[PDB]
Amino acid sequence: ANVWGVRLADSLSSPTIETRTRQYTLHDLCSDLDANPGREPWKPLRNQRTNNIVAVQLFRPLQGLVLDTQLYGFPGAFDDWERFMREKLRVLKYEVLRIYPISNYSNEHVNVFVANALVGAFLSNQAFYDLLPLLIINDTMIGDLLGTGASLSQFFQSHGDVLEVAAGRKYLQMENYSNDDDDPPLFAKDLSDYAKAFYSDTYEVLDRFFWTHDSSAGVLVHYDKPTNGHHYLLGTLTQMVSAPPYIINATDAMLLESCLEQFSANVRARPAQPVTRLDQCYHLRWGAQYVGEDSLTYRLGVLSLLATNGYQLARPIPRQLTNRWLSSFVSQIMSDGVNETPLWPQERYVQIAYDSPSVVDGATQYGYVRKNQLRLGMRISALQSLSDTPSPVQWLPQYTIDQAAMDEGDLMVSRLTQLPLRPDYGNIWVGDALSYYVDYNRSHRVVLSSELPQLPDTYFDGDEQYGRSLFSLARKIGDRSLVKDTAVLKHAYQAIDPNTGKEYLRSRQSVAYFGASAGHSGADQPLVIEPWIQGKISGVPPPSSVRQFGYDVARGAIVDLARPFPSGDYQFVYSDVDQVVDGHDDLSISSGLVESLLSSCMHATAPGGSFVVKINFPTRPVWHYIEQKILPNITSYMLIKPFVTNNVELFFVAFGVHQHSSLTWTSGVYFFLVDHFYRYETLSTISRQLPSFGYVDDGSSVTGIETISIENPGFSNMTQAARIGISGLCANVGNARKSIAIYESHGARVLTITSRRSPASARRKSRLRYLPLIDPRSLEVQARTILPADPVLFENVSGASPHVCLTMMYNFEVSSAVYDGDVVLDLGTGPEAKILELIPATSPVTCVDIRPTAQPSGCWNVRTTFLELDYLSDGWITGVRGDIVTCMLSLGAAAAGKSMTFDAAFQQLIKVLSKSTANVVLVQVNCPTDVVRSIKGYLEIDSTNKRYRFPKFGRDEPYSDMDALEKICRTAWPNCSITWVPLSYDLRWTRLALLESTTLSSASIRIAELMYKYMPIMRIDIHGLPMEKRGNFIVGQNCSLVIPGFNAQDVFNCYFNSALAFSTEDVNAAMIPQVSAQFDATKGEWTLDMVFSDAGIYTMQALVGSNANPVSLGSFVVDSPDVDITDAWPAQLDFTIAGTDVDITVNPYYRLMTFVRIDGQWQIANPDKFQFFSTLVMNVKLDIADKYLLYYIRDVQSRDVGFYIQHPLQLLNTITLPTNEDLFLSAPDMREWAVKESGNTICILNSQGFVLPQDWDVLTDTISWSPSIPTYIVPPGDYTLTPL
Repeated sequence: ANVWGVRLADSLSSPTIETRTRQYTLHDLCSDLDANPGREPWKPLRNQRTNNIVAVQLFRPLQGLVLDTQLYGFPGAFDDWERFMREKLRVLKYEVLRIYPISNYSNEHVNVFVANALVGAFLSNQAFYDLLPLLIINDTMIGDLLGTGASLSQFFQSHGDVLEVAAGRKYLQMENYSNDDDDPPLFAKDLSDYAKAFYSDTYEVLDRFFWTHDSSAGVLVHYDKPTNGHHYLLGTLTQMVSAPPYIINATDAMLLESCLEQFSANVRARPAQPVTRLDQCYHLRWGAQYVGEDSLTYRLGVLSLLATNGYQLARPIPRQLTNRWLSSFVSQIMSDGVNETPLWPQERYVQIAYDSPSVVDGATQYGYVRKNQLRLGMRISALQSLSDTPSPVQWLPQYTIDQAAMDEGDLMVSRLTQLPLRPDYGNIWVGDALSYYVDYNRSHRVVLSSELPQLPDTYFDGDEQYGRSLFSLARKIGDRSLVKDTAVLKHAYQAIDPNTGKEYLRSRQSVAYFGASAGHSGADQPLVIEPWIQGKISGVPPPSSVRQFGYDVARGAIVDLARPFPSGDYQFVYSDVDQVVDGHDDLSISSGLVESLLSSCMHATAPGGSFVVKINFPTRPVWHYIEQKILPNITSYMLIKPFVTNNVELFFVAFGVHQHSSLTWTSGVYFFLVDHFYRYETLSTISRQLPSFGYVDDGSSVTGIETISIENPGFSNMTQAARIGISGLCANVGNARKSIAIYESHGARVLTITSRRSPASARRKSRLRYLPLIDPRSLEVQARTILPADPVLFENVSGASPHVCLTMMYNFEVSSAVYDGDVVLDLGTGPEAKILELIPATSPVTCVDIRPTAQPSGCWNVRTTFLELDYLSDGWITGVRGDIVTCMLSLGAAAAGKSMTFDAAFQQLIKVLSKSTANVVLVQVNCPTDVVRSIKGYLEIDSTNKRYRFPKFGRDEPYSDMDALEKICRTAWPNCSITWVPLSYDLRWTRLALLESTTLSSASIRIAELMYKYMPIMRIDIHGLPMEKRGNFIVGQNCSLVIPGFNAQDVFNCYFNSALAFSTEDVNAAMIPQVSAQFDATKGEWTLDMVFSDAGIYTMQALVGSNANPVSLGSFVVDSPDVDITDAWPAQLDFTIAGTDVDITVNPYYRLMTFVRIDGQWQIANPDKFQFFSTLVMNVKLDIADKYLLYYIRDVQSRDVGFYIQHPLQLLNTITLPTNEDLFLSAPDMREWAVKESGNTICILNSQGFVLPQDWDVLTDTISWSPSIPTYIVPPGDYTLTPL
């Protein structure tokens, strides 16, 4: 590089080829006078932005035109100008031919100066007939001109050979030109008069002529070619300040254009391509006493010398610099700085570098000197296309050993900070919401109103409410209410009465919708209602009637449900009333009002009816009241909490209303409620850490965008200030991705780096002992432009891959496993080693992997250990001392690398463990604790080869049996205790993603959790007590445990499924269905034998003594029930309404239902079509579409459906059919289908305008899963359905 305000590339292009000179001939003169249309010389010039001609490009000749343009009077229209010019040329051509016969001299030489002067006279319509003999060049244009003495001194004047005048204009300004920025500058080429320069045969005699000749005008010339011989340019009084805002002398303007042309030549330099002139730069021969170094002219001369050396500007160069671009370039040159090029001008001779690439020095014969000692140490390079970029992109950053004061970095940041401004918040969460639905279970042990937990007081805290509102703003989803009603309605349509053996819901029963709300939206009714009316809701049977209530809804009765009112009796009641409560203290009064609401629902409902009420507020008193007066009234009940945002609101469903019931709370329901409270507490805590939505970011947030702008930075040596700012930005990012954009405004290009700071990144920054420095060679390498951008809080909406999510789960688990005063070892450590940032500085940690790391450890406040040895390498452990070791996300990779079986890899690992000394050891393990179950689209698991192959990550890693590993571990350490790690049931790792501003998706998280069940992390401690196990950890399988040497005084509490299962102190209320643990009088052994209602992880803990301090033994999981099922299909089918019955035998734990897969969406088939009954037989009526329809039976005993069992009814799809028998006919799909009878099409069903055949019968209610799809009755025959 940067000299003054201009930074240039050290790599330069210097061409060695120049085009050969050609003499002019009489035939050339004739051809030019002819001005052939095929190649008319004149070129129109258009403003670049407009593309509209505003000027004329000027070639040869017409270079003798020096008069005022007003005298010329050129036609405004370009085409009209051409026509007039062509007429003039034709007439002039006849005249020239008459004066000299073409035959006499076809290619004879003529005076170019004379030709140009004649052009001027003809244009001004002056007589050149006198000069016509002078036109022919006899011998020397100089000699012939010296002889001539005729004409005005003004028309043309030569002092001997020397003659000073203006050559023809390079460009002609047209009328359209407005001196616009988009308009190209003509650099005074358009001026009719720009300057007069003296042409002469010999430079030395010319100088003698100029010995006292005025040089205030000054002389700078391109000595490479004498257009008509050596010409001495002299600066005139006239100067141009037309360019905003600089004022420019004619000399400076000419030099600038020539210099820009030379730089352009260097940019497109081609090795075999010839140049117009090796010397394309004017050099000042005279006027040196009038020339100063600070002047633009002097810097321009240095630049001209650089162009001669081939120097290339660091800033990207357009093929044509814009007038605005030229002005900006001038502004940067105007920036004053030390000139990086060492060239200093000498009028003694033109100076040539010894090593310069171009051959101009060899070409030069006079006035040019190359210094042999003069050598420039710069490489030669020319770049390819360098177009601009709209948005910033990440730049790879590498740190350096140099250290600096933090204060200097802060000051540098303040100099370059972009703070502060408001970015768009974006959405923390998007997509569908999670809704939790429970219903009465007789098997479930009854729970008391007292057992249920009270709602937290914080729920009504105003700050908490503002935080929930902030989540609602950060949560992106469709109207929560409409989707919730549809889901609840579908579940209600799934209700079946057990004693009846038929579904509780009867379609077309009287319907009640409480407080339907039109809203200020202008919908005029509940959104859910419109689709139900249109039959647009899947799984909804057609309603005989729909009752609407509510002041807001125009359709609904306009009323407030605050007090009792007259209303109709409806079999189904749905409570959607807007709720207004006087106060949270009034919530007790509000609970009484809700009791009144329930009583009103009862009065509205028909006998044996049912009703639905959202649990807007859950209170222990509320449950107590419902229990005291309402549990008998309704035969059945269900609760669903649809959660889009964190809140304690619930939905209550009442079944068999007006039918006496013993409905009461159950242990499972209570645990579900506890789960809801814990989950809400976690969501609320995360919301309490939430940043302001679309607030003005001043950089205060620990997690906040970090971006700064650098303009015209010079990296040739140590900028330091730029380096300090970059180092500070890197410290703020803490390894965050940063996008950089360089854009030019206010005359200068500016590069802005954009990133986001984080609390974890902040922890890394705090863990830096000293302020580090970085190398900018890559930045100096950077030579590109990026357009400016507007800040938004969320970088992107992509979210995290299931593999990324699982890595996060593992990272969160490790941090929870992070504890005080612990030496650490990490297996499979990456170059980034993000775990080190997570780990606190006080305790030492070890990073080990086959691949070398990419991070720098000098800045760390505390010593950090990284080993460059294969993560599976051996013998280093024997040298190393061991306290704690981790093997995360590397165990499968280790097996793949060594090609070992998982059991074999584990034994090699046991040998390493023999090398290892860690008291506590955690290793990520591919352990199929659960029965192998594949997740479609992510991973493929092989039973034959025990390995997990993930198509999503395209890798295969083996898995091994847990029992053998456990036995090996006990052998390795007798006291070793290994606990199954429960990542699931926790969203805190998801909260870590939120700390990373990363949105989370339930499906990917669930897939990761399933993989973790088959790929758990093994937590092992050398110090432990082995426990007696001969029992079967399977559902309905008793487990036999003994705890010898213990005492009755000791009380043991064991937790399972995230719940304390039992405590030896109080088995009377103990949750486990059968709990037997007794201290042995003879040995103190506590024999634990239990009956397990539910399989799953049971916490292992050792408790001794009255005080009891909890220490956890290795956890275990009870095996879940078999997915095996038996289906009996009869060979002969009944196509009558009675239908065929298929026996189903399945594990008792699993209950399965079948939903048609419709358009890629599972849609339960028509409830009427299939009647579930006993083996188990669901009675489904055979339909013609069934042959064209694919069905599967899936386990439905849980909210997750079919995970254990999803068997397609292929037999039903392929059933053979009999012509004599009649089978119900429904459309396979809504699209047109052709009915064919014995190869004769009966009709087209789903065809536009179709009228059912009178002989044809229509089932009053279709058997099709879709009610719109039609079931028909037809005579015996051969039938086929084809879609159209």
